[PDB]
Amino acid sequence: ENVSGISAYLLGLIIGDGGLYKLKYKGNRSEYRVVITAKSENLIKQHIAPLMQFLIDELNVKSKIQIVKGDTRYELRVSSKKLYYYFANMLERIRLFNMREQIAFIKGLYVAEGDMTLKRLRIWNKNKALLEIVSRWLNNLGVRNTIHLDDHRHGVYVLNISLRDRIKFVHTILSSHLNPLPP
DNA sequence: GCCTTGCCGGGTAA
DNA sequence: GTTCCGGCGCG
DNA sequence: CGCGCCGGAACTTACCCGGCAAGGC
Ligand SMILES: [Mn+2]
Ligand SMILES: [Mn+2]
Repeated sequence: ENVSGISAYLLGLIIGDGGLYKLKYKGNRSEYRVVITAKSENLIKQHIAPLMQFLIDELNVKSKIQIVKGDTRYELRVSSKKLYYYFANMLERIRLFNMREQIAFIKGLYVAEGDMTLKRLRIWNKNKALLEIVSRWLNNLGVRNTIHLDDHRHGVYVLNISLRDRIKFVHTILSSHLNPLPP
């Protein structure tokens, strides 16, 4: 499914570079936000927004894509209870992703939290449990890898992909024509 | 000698 | 990345 | 009166980048 592939790719960006927020305001007001942040205004308008719009359209979600200018980065934001629970639930059953979803989700996550030079192959995150899930998926794909505590200051773990499988990983996960192609 | 990777600090893009 | 602010609509 | 969609933007750090050097072959 095109929809499931795209969803999974977005979830990787969201988990990596944004978030899912259930906000409570005065007085009894609420808001449900789906967010991806990024330094480049173009990357958001030209690569991400179209992907999100499409999804919003397939799900018949009524909200709009807001792009907000912040002091340090741009924010792509969708305010929508439906979309919020769409992704929140998708995340809960992450261990049940098929292979299309695993591949897409890793692509998005790498685009968000990865070594973009590609000189090394690395994914940082404080959530070890999440990295271990990606570790198992990668192993099943024949991409060897390890997980260590990289940043002792803040508790950040890195998942190191072995250069031995550089080609396997790059051609298989990053350059996959089956899902949204990375930047 | 050349690569791979564990560990690290800088500071900004989250 | 996360969570405040002050708006608005709608049953 | 109770909630959920817009539009901003202040407020801290968790990411990414790139060096070093120990260890493998
Ligand atoms: Mn992150
Ligand atoms: Mn990023």
